Amino acid sequence: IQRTPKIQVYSRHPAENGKSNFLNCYVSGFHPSDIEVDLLKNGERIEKVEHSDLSFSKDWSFYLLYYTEFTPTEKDEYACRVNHVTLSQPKIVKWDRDM
Amino acid sequence: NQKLIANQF
Amino acid sequence: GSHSMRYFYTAMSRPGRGEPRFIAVGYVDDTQFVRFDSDAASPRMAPRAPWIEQEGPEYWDRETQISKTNTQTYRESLRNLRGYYNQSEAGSHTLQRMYGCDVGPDGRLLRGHDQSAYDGKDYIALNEDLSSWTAADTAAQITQRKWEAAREAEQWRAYLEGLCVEWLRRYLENGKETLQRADPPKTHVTHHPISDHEATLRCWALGFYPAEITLTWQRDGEDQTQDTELVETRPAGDRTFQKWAAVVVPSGEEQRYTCHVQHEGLPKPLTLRWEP
Repeated sequence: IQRTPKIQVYSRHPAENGKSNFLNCYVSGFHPSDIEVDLLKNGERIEKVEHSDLSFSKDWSFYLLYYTEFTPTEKDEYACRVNHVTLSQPKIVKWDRDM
Repeated sequence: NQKLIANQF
Repeated sequence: GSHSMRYFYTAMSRPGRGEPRFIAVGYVDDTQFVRFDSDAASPRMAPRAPWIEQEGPEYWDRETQISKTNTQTYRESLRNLRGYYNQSEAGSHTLQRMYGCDVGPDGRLLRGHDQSAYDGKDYIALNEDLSSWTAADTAAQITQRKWEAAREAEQWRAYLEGLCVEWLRRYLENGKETLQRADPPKTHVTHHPISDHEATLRCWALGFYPAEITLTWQRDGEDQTQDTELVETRPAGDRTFQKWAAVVVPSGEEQRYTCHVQHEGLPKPLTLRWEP
């Protein structure tokens, strides 16, 4: 019936402050497939965000990768914001470079 | 190479 | 080693918002290589891997025509399914299909696959014999009856034992520098104090391909399955995958823990420790 998304926020490469990288938001395990995902920088929507083609796992739940180019720092906060029919409020998950 | 699927459910 | 090719179809109805959307993606192993989306401005089957781009226009015309025919068949099937479940025509529903073939190191068919789900529930599946169906409920028995009379199982067997494996073999040769290259994980252990009493040991595997990997923590040589946090394997965006496994350990006991990594790209399985 309905499954709520799992959410991981992480970088493509190990984060080094000042060095260009890619910020990923991987949403998986959800059903049905309509989902809204925003990448945020200091709380503001990043405009140039790409995503993968919709596919699904062996248990039929969907997954998508949203990604954008970014340059990490010590002060800048990054996050993924996700809405889905299963969520009463959008869920925000902050990027932790150690996870 | 895909299968042509012409039989409805 | 062994290889698979799979097509994944998703059809979503959306009453009041046009006709049902149809999406199809094709994979060899963990590498996507084509996509179709009926919502694209000019829907056509499109390349998503460099090694499929050498296929000529006859290839892309054929795949596009199949996807357009499948779009119409899936729209009719969604209407049928709504009727079999006595469902309102105001609700959204999903029909999913995934099919394809697995081959061994010698290219011979290991097995074929064709299964379907409706609103995320298994609905009907072609059995491993490629000759009979397992139907989940009385609605899927109606579909089974239709397909038994349309000789569907016979057509799937001919495709899965013939075209499916021949094209997979062709893709594997055309993409051999990537499809047939296993990239081992780059591995290391990080240490994250929690309190005076406990710290997290986190074992990382990065940059590996394909996605299949085993990552386990042992304490004094005994697997810590109940006490290990294991995140889902996740794509890096550059073909490769990432995963980590974490255990909470008593302060000062870190050296009793070992991380064990198995992956196809490794000459031998790895054992790692926190190395302060």
